Amino acid sequence: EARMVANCPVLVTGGARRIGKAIVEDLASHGFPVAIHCNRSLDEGEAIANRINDSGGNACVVQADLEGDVRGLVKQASDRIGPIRLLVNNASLFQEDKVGALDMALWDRHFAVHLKTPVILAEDMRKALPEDQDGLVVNIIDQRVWKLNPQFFSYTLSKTALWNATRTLAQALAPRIRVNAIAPGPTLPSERQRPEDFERQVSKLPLQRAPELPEFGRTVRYFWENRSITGQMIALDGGQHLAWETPDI
Ligand SMILES: NC(=O)c1ccc[n+]([C@@H]2O[C@H](COP(=O)([O-])OP(=O)(O)OC[C@H]3O[C@@H](n4cnc5c(N)ncnc54)[C@H](OP(=O)(O)O)[C@@H]3O)[C@@H](O)[C@H]2O)c1
Repeated sequence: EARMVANCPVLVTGGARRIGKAIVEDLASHGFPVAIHCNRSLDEGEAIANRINDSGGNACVVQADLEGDVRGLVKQASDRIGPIRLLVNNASLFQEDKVGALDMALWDRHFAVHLKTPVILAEDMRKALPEDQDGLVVNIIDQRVWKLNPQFFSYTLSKTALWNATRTLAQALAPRIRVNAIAPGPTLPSERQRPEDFERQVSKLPLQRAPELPEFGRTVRYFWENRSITGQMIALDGGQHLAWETPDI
């Protein structure tokens, strides 16, 4: 076989900032060729790619709107670094809505970025990946799919759908492509979160600590390195999904 990292081109969606960037830089530093997909963060993406290449790694930037036609995205990437073998579906939209005031326009976007696009890209990767190569899809989801609540209604349904799809994609794409997932908990402040709000939330986690950014790339590599694993998720969440103390107790 030939599963050495130099022969495992990676596509990370929304890879130019924050968690996506941490994954990109971890994989690139371990010798994976990496395609950094981005949209609004082109400047950042190019900077990351330049640094990797100057350090002797292998990186490129691809640009696409994951709510438009994404049927060309895998090919943009493979044209640069070779057939995509490891797909990280990291890109996301995290907007609040609730029952009683649902806007089907925002609903549609959530399902576009978290469900439609990841499935389409997994489909496209499979079609283009040579038959003598095994592949891996890692979906970046959200710990809340393991502890359902009514907040962020359409967001939550779209992320939970991605977790459901992690199972059914794993079943559909086996044996050649494995599909696993990471469910982050509080990792970086969520735009609507001030630092104090983030720190307080973390202090309330069962483990009282946030996942460290290196854990994300380590987990992608863990899935890559242990070939008996498919259809499964690790919550890098400080135990958030196991929180249990509700007012009724
Ligand atoms: N941060 C946390 O603590 C946390 C907690 C739970 C779950 N998660 C999940 O972990 C993953 C990473 O978190 P994050 O906070 O780092 O994500 P993010 O910053 O909110 O966004 C990541 C990327 O998604 C891309 N994106 C969104 N819509 C796009 C579109 N139509 N077309 C192309 N790109 C689009 C963007 O790329 P461009 O910027 O280039 O446009 C954006 O940079 C996400 O899936 C998130 O849902 C994170």
